Amino acid sequence: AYVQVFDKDIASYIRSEFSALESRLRNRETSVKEFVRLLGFSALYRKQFHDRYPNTKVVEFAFKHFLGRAVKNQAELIKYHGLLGRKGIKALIGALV
Amino acid sequence: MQDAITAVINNYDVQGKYLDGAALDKLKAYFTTGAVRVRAAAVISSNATTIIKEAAAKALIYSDLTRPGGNMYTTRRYAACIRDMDYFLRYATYAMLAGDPSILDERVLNGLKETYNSLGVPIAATVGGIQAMKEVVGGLVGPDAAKEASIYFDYLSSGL
Amino acid sequence: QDAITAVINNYDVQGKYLDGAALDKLKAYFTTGAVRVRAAAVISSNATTIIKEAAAKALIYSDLTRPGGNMYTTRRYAACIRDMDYFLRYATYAMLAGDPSILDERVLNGLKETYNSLGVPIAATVGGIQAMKEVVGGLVGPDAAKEASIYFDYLSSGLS
Amino acid sequence: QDAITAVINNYDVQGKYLDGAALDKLKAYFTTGAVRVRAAAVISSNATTIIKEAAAKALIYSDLTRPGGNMYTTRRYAACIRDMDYFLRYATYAMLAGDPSILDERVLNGLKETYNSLGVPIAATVGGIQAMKEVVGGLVGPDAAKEASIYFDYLSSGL
Amino acid sequence: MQDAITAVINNYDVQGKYLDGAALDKLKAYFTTGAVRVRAAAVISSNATTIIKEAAAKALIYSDLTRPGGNMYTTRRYAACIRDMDYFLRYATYAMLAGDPSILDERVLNGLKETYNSLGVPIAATVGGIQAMKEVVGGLVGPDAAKEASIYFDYLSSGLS
Amino acid sequence: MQDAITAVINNYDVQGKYLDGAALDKLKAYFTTGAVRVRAAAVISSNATTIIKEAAAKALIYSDLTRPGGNMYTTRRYAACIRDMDYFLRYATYAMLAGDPSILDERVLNGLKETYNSLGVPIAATVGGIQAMKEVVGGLVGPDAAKEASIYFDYLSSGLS
Amino acid sequence: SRYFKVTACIPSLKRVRTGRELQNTFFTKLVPYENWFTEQQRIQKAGGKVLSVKLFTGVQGANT
Amino acid sequence: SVLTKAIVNADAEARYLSPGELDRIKSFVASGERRLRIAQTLTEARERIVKQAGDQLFQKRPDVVSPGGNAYGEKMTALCLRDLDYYLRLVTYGIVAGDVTPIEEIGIIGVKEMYNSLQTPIPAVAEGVRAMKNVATSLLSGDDAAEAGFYFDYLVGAMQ
Amino acid sequence: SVLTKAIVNADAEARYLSPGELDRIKSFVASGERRLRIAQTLTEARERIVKQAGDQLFQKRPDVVSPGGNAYGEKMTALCLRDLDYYLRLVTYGIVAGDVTPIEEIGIIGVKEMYNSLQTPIPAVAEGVRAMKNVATSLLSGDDAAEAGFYFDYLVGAM
Amino acid sequence: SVLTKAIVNADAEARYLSPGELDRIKSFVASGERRLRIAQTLTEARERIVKQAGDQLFQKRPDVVSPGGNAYGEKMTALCLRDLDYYLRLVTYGIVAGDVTPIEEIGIIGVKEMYNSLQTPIPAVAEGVRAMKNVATSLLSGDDAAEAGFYFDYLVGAM
Amino acid sequence: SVLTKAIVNADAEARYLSPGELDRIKSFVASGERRLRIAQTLTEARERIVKQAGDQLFQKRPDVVSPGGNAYGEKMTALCLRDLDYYLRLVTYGIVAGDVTPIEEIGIIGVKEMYNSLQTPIPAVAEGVRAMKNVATSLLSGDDAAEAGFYFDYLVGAMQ
Ligand SMILES: *[C@H](C)[C@H]1/C(=C/c2[nH]c(/C=C3N=C(/C=C4\NC(=O)C(CC)=C4C)C(C)=C\3CCC(=O)O)c(CCC(=O)O)c2C)NC(=O)[C@@H]1C
Ligand SMILES: *[C@H](C)[C@H]1/C(=C/c2[nH]c(/C=C3N=C(/C=C4\NC(=O)C(CC)=C4C)C(C)=C\3CCC(=O)O)c(CCC(=O)O)c2C)NC(=O)[C@@H]1C
Ligand SMILES: *[C@H](C)[C@H]1/C(=C/c2[nH]c(/C=C3N=C(/C=C4\NC(=O)C(CC)=C4C)C(C)=C\3CCC(=O)O)c(CCC(=O)O)c2C)NC(=O)[C@@H]1C
Ligand SMILES: *[C@H](C)[C@H]1/C(=C/c2[nH]c(/C=C3N=C(/C=C4\NC(=O)C(CC)=C4C)C(C)=C\3CCC(=O)O)c(CCC(=O)O)c2C)NC(=O)[C@@H]1C
Ligand SMILES: *[C@H](C)[C@H]1/C(=C/c2[nH]c(/C=C3N=C(/C=C4\NC(=O)C(CC)=C4C)C(C)=C\3CCC(=O)O)c(CCC(=O)O)c2C)NC(=O)[C@@H]1C
Ligand SMILES: *[C@H](C)[C@H]1/C(=C/c2[nH]c(/C=C3N=C(/C=C4\NC(=O)C(CC)=C4C)C(C)=C\3CCC(=O)O)c(CCC(=O)O)c2C)NC(=O)[C@@H]1C
Ligand SMILES: *[C@H](C)[C@H]1/C(=C/c2[nH]c(/C=C3N=C(/C=C4\NC(=O)C(CC)=C4C)C(C)=C\3CCC(=O)O)c(CCC(=O)O)c2C)NC(=O)[C@@H]1C
Ligand SMILES: *[C@H](C)[C@H]1/C(=C/c2[nH]c(/C=C3N=C(/C=C4\NC(=O)C(CC)=C4C)C(C)=C\3CCC(=O)O)c(CCC(=O)O)c2C)NC(=O)[C@@H]1C
Ligand SMILES: *[C@H](C)[C@H]1/C(=C/c2[nH]c(/C=C3N=C(/C=C4\NC(=O)C(CC)=C4C)C(C)=C\3CCC(=O)O)c(CCC(=O)O)c2C)NC(=O)[C@@H]1C
Ligand SMILES: *[C@H](C)[C@H]1/C(=C/c2[nH]c(/C=C3N=C(/C=C4\NC(=O)C(CC)=C4C)C(C)=C\3CCC(=O)O)c(CCC(=O)O)c2C)NC(=O)[C@@H]1C
Repeated sequence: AYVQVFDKDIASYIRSEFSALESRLRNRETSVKEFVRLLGFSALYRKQFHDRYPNTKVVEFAFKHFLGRAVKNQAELIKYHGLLGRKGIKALIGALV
Repeated sequence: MQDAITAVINNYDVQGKYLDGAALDKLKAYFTTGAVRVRAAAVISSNATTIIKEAAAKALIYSDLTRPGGNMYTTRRYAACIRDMDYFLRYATYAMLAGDPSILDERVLNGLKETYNSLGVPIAATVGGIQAMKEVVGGLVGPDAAKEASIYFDYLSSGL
Repeated sequence: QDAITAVINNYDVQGKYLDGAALDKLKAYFTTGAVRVRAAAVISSNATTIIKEAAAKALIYSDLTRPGGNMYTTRRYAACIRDMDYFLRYATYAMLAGDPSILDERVLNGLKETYNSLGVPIAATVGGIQAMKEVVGGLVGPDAAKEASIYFDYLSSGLS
Repeated sequence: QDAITAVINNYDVQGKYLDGAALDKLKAYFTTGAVRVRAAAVISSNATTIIKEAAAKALIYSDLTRPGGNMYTTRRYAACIRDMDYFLRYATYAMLAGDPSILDERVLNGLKETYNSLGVPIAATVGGIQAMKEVVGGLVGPDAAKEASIYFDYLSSGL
Repeated sequence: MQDAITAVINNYDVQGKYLDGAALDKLKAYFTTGAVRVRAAAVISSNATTIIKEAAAKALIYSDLTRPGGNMYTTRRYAACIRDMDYFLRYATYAMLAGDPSILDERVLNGLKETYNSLGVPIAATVGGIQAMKEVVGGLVGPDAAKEASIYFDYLSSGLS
Repeated sequence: MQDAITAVINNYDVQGKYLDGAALDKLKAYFTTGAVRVRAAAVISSNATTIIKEAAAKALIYSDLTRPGGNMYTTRRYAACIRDMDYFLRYATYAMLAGDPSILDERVLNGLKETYNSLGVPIAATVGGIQAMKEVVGGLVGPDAAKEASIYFDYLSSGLS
Repeated sequence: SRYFKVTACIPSLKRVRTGRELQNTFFTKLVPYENWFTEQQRIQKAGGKVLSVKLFTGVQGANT
Repeated sequence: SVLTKAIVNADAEARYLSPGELDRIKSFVASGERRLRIAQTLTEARERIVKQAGDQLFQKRPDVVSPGGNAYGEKMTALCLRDLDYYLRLVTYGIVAGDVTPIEEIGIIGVKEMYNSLQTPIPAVAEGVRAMKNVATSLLSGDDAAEAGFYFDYLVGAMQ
Repeated sequence: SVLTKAIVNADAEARYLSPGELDRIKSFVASGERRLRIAQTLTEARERIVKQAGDQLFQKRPDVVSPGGNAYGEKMTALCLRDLDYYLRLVTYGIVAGDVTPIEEIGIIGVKEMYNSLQTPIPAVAEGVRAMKNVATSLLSGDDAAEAGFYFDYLVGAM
Repeated sequence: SVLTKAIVNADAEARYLSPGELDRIKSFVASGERRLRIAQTLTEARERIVKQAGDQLFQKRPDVVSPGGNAYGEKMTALCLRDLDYYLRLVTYGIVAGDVTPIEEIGIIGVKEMYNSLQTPIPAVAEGVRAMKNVATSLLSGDDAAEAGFYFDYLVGAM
Repeated sequence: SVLTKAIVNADAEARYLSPGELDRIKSFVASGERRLRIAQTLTEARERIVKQAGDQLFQKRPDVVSPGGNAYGEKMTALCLRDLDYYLRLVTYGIVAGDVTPIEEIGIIGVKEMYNSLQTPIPAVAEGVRAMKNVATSLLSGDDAAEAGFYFDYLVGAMQ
């Protein structure tokens, strides 16, 4: 999961920022989907994708990380890029999942 | 979560009442305590690792728990227990700044008893550890801060 | 699912081939169909107003909207009108389908439990649904109204 | 887990170093091991047939398969035979391991609750497991059968 | 990726040829080397942290790089550089077990030059570090293993160059 | 190209406005700076060869670049690099006289990055060389002139990077 | 922030699965309040039935 | 049925039914009466269709009703005919629904797996369905036959 | 409140409060006493602020209090004034909290949806809040007014 | 810096800066001049602070400067002092910024990994920073010291 | 043990055990008796191995047994030796299991965290394990030593 959501390189640096999240998963009180949501709603995600990229490139990365694909068509680019404006990154991530 | 200031606001909002002097006095009380709390929080953050170490030494280690067949036996279990200790400390610090116990309920306290019972973690020993942390914290923070710090530690203990 | 499919499913569990009696029920549905389509279009066009009128009849100018009421605060108000919209949309779907099942699968499932945890008042919600029914009845006209009413009543009974 | 690990774990909770008595239990397992491997190979090769025979004994020609029955419709029929395969594969794993724990960890845990929500009949499923056991017993041969039977019975008791 | 066994198979498959004695000989060669490689891999895994430490000491640290204005200055950059070193080591170990350089090309070598150029990481220094790791690794693995280990390290170095 | 005087004129021309006092003051500001700039330019022209030599000594030479396998290795490459350095110096001098950065954009800056990437010339090293030239130039020109000279050198550096 | 604890069962109607997939069929999960609405709908659309909903964290009818 | 499909698309979009979607529903309800007649015809002729198709299948495939073959023996032959009857019932359900979905859920999902456990040959089953189609086509009028053919073809495609 | 916001950010990061965050808390506690007085002033003048703002709004927008307009009629005009009163109460809460979060939960989320169902024009509501700000500013001292202005501006921005 | 942090939070929310956020910015700009002086003081006393702290650290931890220990030897001792100097420079940067972010990027991310490769003990490094704090506090005025303390504490917490 | 490993791989693939996998299990069960003897040897020599290794470690690291150091004092020195004994017991368990998994669960997961709370230096612990390996190797026959070495090396790698 760390490698999917962050990239490989950033995932290496992770020591235990998410240790509390891991425990809830280990406990089987959260699902894997929920765990992926919360990795997305994280300062680390935001710092590594959102903050140094224009909003279009942000939608790319989100598609890559949460669905494994690029953006299929201009209508899809509109819908998601739209929602990223006028709401958080936390909204985008939440919509995909 | 909720804090002291927001708690007052919310009580007034359900009544629909504008803020009144009595309410203001409660807010004013918090504001005086605030400066002390900030100092205490900084102390705790800096000494957090040691606080946990000392508390473990007081209760957890050199005990049946650490000995084979004990709950905290094996490295994995030992590490888990000290991780939990850290959680309690961090949340108590948050609560102390906030001036409200609610955050403890919302994050730490909810479902913990049930989790521990399924795991077979001993609640009384955990409570003992929390009380030990409180004592260590009390020293570092100093007396005025200690009273404030103690209530949140006691709240955690009672919940568990 | 649908009236047509409901008949089919009942026969399938029996293992019976479709029979004239079954066919007659299907035939009955086919005649009603045209009326239903007209009603659905009316409801879709007037949906915003229907909700407005129903809210005016029951929800607003009430304790609920007043401070300390369930629908007090913008967030809660918005939630309640969103729920009203869903009831209307699903009832329209049910009317076209000729079957109450979709209401059970979509609206009715998990609603009661959600509402109880939230502390949303069921009777008030039911009141709102009944109000929508009355408004809808007018717009759709009498023949359509009878058909529309049953689905609204079904929703109300489920919530209660 | 496994017989070998079970012995180890029992010693670890005691904190005791491995002793001859412990070693003897491990030795006992090692002798049984060769038989178990042969049994497992037999089961794997005949798995499809085992399921077929067991189904014939209990599941098919029954109300379940008839319309209105749980195993009616192709989808449900396929699900039931998939479940049967699971039980067989896990029992084979358990037999090699010499420990019932794997059954508890994977198969047995949450199955009752799942079945109740689904409306699958537990008693019929248990019947199917027992049928598989009987078929398996024949193929594996007597010495292997005793070992095989305990795991099948364990599954049945859990369900 | 591919390994030596699969590489032979794939070459034959494109030809459509059944496996022949010459092909068999290559496979046989691999099988003898295999046992040595497994031992070498275990050695490297256990001593990985030290290998990196020693190599850094030989080339990277006590240098302009670590000094302010150098590429490896700041904790974040220092940590990145040692992470990259670990990657090279892990992949070389994979390649050594496999007996094929292809994995290095598919994962490590592809796009590395471009990444480094954008980052402004100095390639020659990185190559120096890889060579240093090779020397340390050579000692630990022992001579027979060292020859095998060296080729993969050299392959990485040549790619980056 | 454009200069300061023409830049003011052009801004007014698009507006269609006759020249106004505010505009005149900007022009007046340039005229005072002008005399200093002319002196600086003459200094740079006379010392150009040395400036390049010193800057190369500071950054380019005695380095991996000059060593075999480096970009500036071989006489041909070495000569190319010093030719590029001369270009930057000449254009910066032109810009300083003009009082406008535009000429740098029109001649030097446009397409340089792409050219360098195809060539494999290292941009950061080139930038380093430009910065070195700036420092040498600053000394020769003297402080008042140096501030003016520095901005154009920095402009080149920013463009390349 | 309010959290919802939800237990829901979803049947695999489209295809029989060789993998055990016990977790997918029957799941208890913690949902953020905002997410739950959408999640509830998605379970309904799948044809899964939500047996139980509870508010794990927060207070019902709290203005803040 | 078609109506269910339309509703489902709307629900996914969370929107009221589009006019175009509504029009398709209208067309379907008009078509339904014709569809019912086609289904009725096949139901009446069901017994003969199965019998004729069975004979054709057995002629086409002597092997299935041979000592080696699955179909061989009275019990087995009955089961083979029962299967043919099941598929015919499903086809009738499909015609009234106007969609293959009813057919698909009951008969086409996991069919391969079920028959493989039984060891029944899938191609022979397909031939039987083809045979049934030919018999059914003869009794039906040409336009009716074309409609029925589509559903029959789907079954044959599914069991391949 | 300021403190709630800081804690929440820390919890997300799973870290103790940063020095910078702590400093902001310190500043807030010092400011609080002044803030309380500002809030008290507005509460006392509440009745007049609402009345004056209402009149200004109706002058600015004749349409709202016209037969077509939503505000028209005694019942409706009262409701419009009640809304203005609500927003003022929220602003006072905000000043003491030092953050818009308390304001935001009660008043700014779903506001668009609520008013659209009512059919009340959102821009007119914003004008009313602007009007209230001007009245409030006059009674407040300049520095106090600036603090109050921020909260008023937020409301106007939100709608 | 404070301002960077505020902007970043706003951009994530895709909103203009909140009044509360704006207020914090205002407070920071007022504080800045005082902050600059505090930083200047520490810079001037830097050489002595490092020297005194080093001595204290070595007294507190004899082991680090012992043949086994990492710090032992002139070269190594110099490097240990250089590290202390680095951390002091970072703290000064932090005070002017009003936030730990500048400190954090240069010094606190990957610090564990770097020191683990070096084999330097992290707790000893923390003690050195604590020692530096005490020296720095003495030279600073009480209020100034408190501000400086927060940044020093952060560093100690980070390692 | 090994067999668990094989089963786990099969379960992931959702397949019955491969013949090759089965063969490896057969080889392991044959090897086990030899492995038991190797383990027995180390158990008998355990007391001396620990003692010798301890002395070597203390010579290698004077600091650990120094007033600053964690090991310093009789109580602490005993605990350090107890830890060495624990690791030796784990190694014996590993040899009989044929896998590091038993070792890993009890000793290598969370080890870093546990020692960091204790403040014990991890590298020194590793040296102690290395020391134990050397002593153990001498008592063991060469082939036996190689087998034992692998487990010892793993521990050293883990604590690193
Ligand atoms: C230490 C004082 C005692 C102790 C602790 C211990 N805890 C676990 C396991 C868990 N503890 C929690 C608790 C939390 N998870 C969270 O997210 C939070 C809030 C921030 C808390 C407090 C949970 C959920 C688990 C399960 C998974 C996990 O590893 O966290 C164990 C492990 C028990 C086991 O059988 O594995 C232990 C040992 N037990 C003691 O011995 C002390 C008395
Ligand atoms: C005045 C500036 C504008 C105006 C106001 C207006 N409001 C209503 C009706 C309602 N307004 C509210 C508002 C709130 N309820 C809340 O909980 C909050 C958050 C604290 C607010 C602000 C509500 C709930 C209602 C519904 C009625 C009720 O309260 O029971 C009306 C009447 C419209 C109607 O048909 O009811 C009016 C006129 N109208 C304008 O055009 C002015 C610009
Ligand atoms: C309005 C007539 C009454 C009312 C409604 C009300 N509901 C909520 C919150 C929720 N209501 C639902 C319900 C549904 N979710 C679904 O998926 C469906 C089927 C389409 C329904 C009907 C849910 C899940 C929520 C929680 C989150 C959300 O917004 O969806 C509230 C808010 C309560 C709170 O404490 O936040 C309210 C007010 N309550 C009334 O006052 C009316 C009588
Ligand atoms: C002193 C408190 C403790 C100590 C220090 C120590 N450090 C080194 C070597 C290095 N330290 C660094 C650290 C940094 N580089 C940076 O960019 C930053 C952030 C600005 C830091 C903190 C580096 C890179 C090195 C490597 C050498 C180099 O700079 O090139 C040593 C030497 C040991 C070694 O193996 O090199 C020492 C002793 N260690 C202690 O024991 C003291 C308690
Ligand atoms: C170390 C010898 C040199 C060094 C390294 C260094 N690397 C980075 C940053 C990155 N390095 C990589 C490389 C890889 N990612 C991969 O997937 C692979 C193949 C498996 C490699 C080799 C990547 C992609 C990054 C960028 C993202 C990240 O940091 O994780 C840095 C940081 C540079 C920066 O500007 O941030 C450094 C310092 N530094 C030297 O100078 C040494 C010579
Ligand atoms: C010796 C006969 C004369 C002499 C030599 C001299 N050379 C340098 C410095 C350099 N000379 C070179 C030459 C080459 N680099 C290449 O790529 C090639 C072809 C392969 C050649 C021939 C270079 C690049 C340098 C620069 C040094 C560097 O590597 O950075 C010096 C030193 C002067 C200085 O300031 O560097 C000297 C003395 N000097 C004489 O007068 C002799 C007649
Ligand atoms: C010196 C600081 C660096 C360096 C330079 C270098 N450049 C080349 C080759 C070319 N340089 C240019 C550049 C320009 N032409 C222009 O029009 C402008 C804008 C005014 C510039 C700056 C061109 C076009 C060439 C190619 C044709 C030519 O040589 O005339 C080389 C040679 C590359 C090769 O592989 O042959 C070099 C070495 N390289 C360094 O090492 C320094 C960082
Ligand atoms: C067959 C002997 C009886 C039967 C079986 C039956 N099962 C299902 C559906 C499911 N069964 C399971 C069970 C498991 N999943 C696992 O991971 C394991 C352990 C490895 C087991 C045993 C599950 C989860 C399902 C859900 C569907 C899925 O594909 O996962 C059905 C279908 C019922 C339905 O309507 O969905 C059936 C019929 N029932 C009988 O009648 C036989 C007696
Ligand atoms: C006839 C074309 C071929 C044939 C048929 C055959 N079938 C069986 C046994 C069964 N067939 C079914 C099929 C279904 N059950 C369902 O619920 C559905 C979907 C509606 C179907 C299609 C089943 C489940 C059985 C089991 C018995 C039962 O259901 O009671 C046999 C007997 C073989 C056996 O071992 O039972 C036979 C012969 N065989 C051929 O070769 C013909 C080509
Ligand atoms: C000796 C090589 C080094 C050393 C040892 C040391 N250990 C402790 C304290 C403890 N050690 C453990 C470890 C374990 N618990 C387990 O379950 C396992 C795996 C089976 C191990 C290895 C524990 C639990 C403790 C806590 C105390 C207790 O016994 O309950 C100390 C004492 C320090 C303290 O603060 O307690 C020491 C000194 N330290 C060194 O310096 C040597 C290099």
